[PDB]
Amino acid sequence: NAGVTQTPKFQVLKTGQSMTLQCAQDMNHNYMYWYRQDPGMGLRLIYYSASEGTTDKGEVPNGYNVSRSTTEDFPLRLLSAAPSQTSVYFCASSNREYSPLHFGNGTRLTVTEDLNKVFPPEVAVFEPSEAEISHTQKATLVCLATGFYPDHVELSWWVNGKEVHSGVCTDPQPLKEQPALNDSRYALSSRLRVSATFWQDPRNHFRCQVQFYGLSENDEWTQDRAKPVTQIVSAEAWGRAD
Amino acid sequence: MRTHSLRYFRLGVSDPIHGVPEFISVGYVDSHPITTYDSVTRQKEPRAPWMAENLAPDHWERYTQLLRGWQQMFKVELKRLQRHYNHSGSHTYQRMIGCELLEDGSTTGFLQYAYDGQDFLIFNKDTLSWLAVDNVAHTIKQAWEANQHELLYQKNWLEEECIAWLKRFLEYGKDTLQRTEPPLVRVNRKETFPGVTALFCKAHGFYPPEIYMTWMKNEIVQEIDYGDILPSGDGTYQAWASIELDPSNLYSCHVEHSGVHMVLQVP
Amino acid sequence: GQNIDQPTEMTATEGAIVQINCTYQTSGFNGLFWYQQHAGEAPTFLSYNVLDGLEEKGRFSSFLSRSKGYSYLLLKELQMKDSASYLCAFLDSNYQLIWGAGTKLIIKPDIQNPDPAVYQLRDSKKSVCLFTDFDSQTNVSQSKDSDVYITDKCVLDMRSMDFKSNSAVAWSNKSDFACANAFN
Amino acid sequence: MIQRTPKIQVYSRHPAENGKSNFLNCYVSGFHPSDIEVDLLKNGERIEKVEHSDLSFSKDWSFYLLYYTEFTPTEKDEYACRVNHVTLSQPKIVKWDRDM
Ligand SMILES: *Cc1ccc(O)c(C(=O)O)c1
Repeated sequence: NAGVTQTPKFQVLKTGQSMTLQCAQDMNHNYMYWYRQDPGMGLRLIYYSASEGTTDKGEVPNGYNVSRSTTEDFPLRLLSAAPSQTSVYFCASSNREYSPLHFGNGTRLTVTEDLNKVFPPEVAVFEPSEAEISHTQKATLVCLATGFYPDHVELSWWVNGKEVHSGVCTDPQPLKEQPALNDSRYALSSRLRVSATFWQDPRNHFRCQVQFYGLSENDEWTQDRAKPVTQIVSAEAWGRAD
Repeated sequence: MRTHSLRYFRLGVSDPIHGVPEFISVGYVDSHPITTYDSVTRQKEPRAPWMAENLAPDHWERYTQLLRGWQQMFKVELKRLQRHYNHSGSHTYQRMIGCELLEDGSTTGFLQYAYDGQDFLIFNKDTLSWLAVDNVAHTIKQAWEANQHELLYQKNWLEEECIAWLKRFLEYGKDTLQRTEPPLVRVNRKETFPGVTALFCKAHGFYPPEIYMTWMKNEIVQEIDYGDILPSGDGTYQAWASIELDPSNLYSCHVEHSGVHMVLQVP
Repeated sequence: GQNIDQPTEMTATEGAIVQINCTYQTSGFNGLFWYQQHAGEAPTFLSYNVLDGLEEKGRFSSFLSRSKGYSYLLLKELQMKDSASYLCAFLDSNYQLIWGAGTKLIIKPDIQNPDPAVYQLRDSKKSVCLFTDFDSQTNVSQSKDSDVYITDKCVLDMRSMDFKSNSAVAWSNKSDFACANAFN
Repeated sequence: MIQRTPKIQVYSRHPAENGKSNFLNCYVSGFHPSDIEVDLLKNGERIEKVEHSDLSFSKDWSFYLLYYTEFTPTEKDEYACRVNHVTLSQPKIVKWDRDM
């Protein structure tokens, strides 16, 4: 069994838009739940369903509705997107009212008054310091993703076109480029550290990929700049003796 | 002081006849119904005015949702049992759970299930184990015993939660549940056959329904005929105990109710 | 189902022990849960207690005192992968699941041979600075200068050289900005 | 599979007296399964104004019900309780004993 499948993982909305978050489980669980997670507080129940064919309000149901016409599915509907609904949403299921919850992977959702505030990242790879190489026989690449809104990105490292995890550390939260503004654009940094010898091999191609989540190809756009659609932005460096 | 008890029964019927609810839940404090739910109303409702007056709407709303869940779970459990036994047609599935609070403040807690009105599974909350009557019950027993967290949950509910609910409801219903209506007790001579007299000791108007009635000689008489403790319809009960006489001993009816002892000697 | 409290954040060292406390007040109780939530991930079930006492599985223990309204999650032999939010929750008499605000557990790597340095990376066709190889007792302050960005401390695991290191990155648009001084 | 046929007991709330307002009780108990039909009769005819408790549950898994109606007994008025259940090939009639 797949457990709980929740989509989408990321969504930006304009104030006033409606949206359905899908949630399904193949575990024959009676209970399904919708929570929002906001900084500095516990999960807050929006709605729950004790069984197929019944639903009931949680602690913060206002602005949302649900349905449970099947055991498998518990869709959450945002009736009229407001900024206060910017949050992370988790779908969950449990066999019973007292058994452990199984959670979906969540939905990061941002509501903006104005889609002109949406910007894809610029991505740049900074090659290792020659002083680091000489002092440590290690070589730290840095990837910088800058100027993006909302903060809906996944940064991966690719070596010779295969994703890598060893020697990677990515900032857990995008930083604000202007912490005054409520609609500040964001930056994110990541390091990949390899041996000096690995960096020195010109057979080694290094690639920072940033998957950004923004507008749909379907969305209207009347700015001069490129429509800031969901897109992968990447930069690259090649290994080099010296 | 006397024992008090909180019990919740469930009845599931597969392929019920038109009308017959697929599922019913009723709660009792002592002999009084306090709560009802069924698959037709899909609502949990008070069955006593003192439950209605003391539990706000959000109580009934919340238990309504829990009972819709338990109703669905019950339907699946019965369907599975029928599959295990390879039974077609309509079968019944019952659960009873509850606790007693005694005089001393000591407690009991119990949980059992029946299939077609016969004992199927009985919980032992001290050994955290299930007694299974046959092979199919043994199969369910294994599944339930493999979930240590659920067994510990059940033990805690029986010992702490069930007793806290009982005390809350006893307070709510104090004027009904903790009152005494003493019995009106009388002795009737009846010639049951020519030259044969029987004595009837009859009690009515009493609450609670627990009562002790016996006949004694000058020693307890043998072969005493007992009437059931029957509801009179007004919240009180009635019962009797009879002996047949041999054509010299002195006979006396002894009755005990709510800490009062009475003797009716017939001359 | 009134109130639940757990510390906002705890910091401990790799290889050591951390006890995460959770207190609750309720009239009515059907059990207390701990969930683990990795950054950007779903909470996952860790533990369930309902009677008084202690359950252990591997490096994790969960304790419950009913009379004190008190639980702890005990992590032994701490690993970098234990870095996560730990959520305490309990069931009230009506099976209402009441969630704590979560405890963020930060694990400091054990740096046997600290070698702190600030390096300047090769620019891309901006200037980037890297503070690395410092001891886990060093905390990286954010910049005063609003044109100079500094990330939090990040812990990197080069399994390829069985080596761990702390780092922070700093960057600026300024034509007056030196890597050497950027981190204080 | 074990079916249990109902126990059927007919009696007055109070000691009966001719011309004295009483209630006539029919208590049907110890039966399984739960489906049951109960009528109170006056001279073999179905009484209209009859109340009953909800189905009730015993710990031995059987069910019970109380059916009752307000009445004033006389000397020539026959009261009975008629019960049908899957265990009964025809409805069973239990006459009231007029309290012996
Ligand atoms: C209203 C209520 C509470 C608790 C339980 O166990 C039941 C039931 O078993 O039907 C009902």
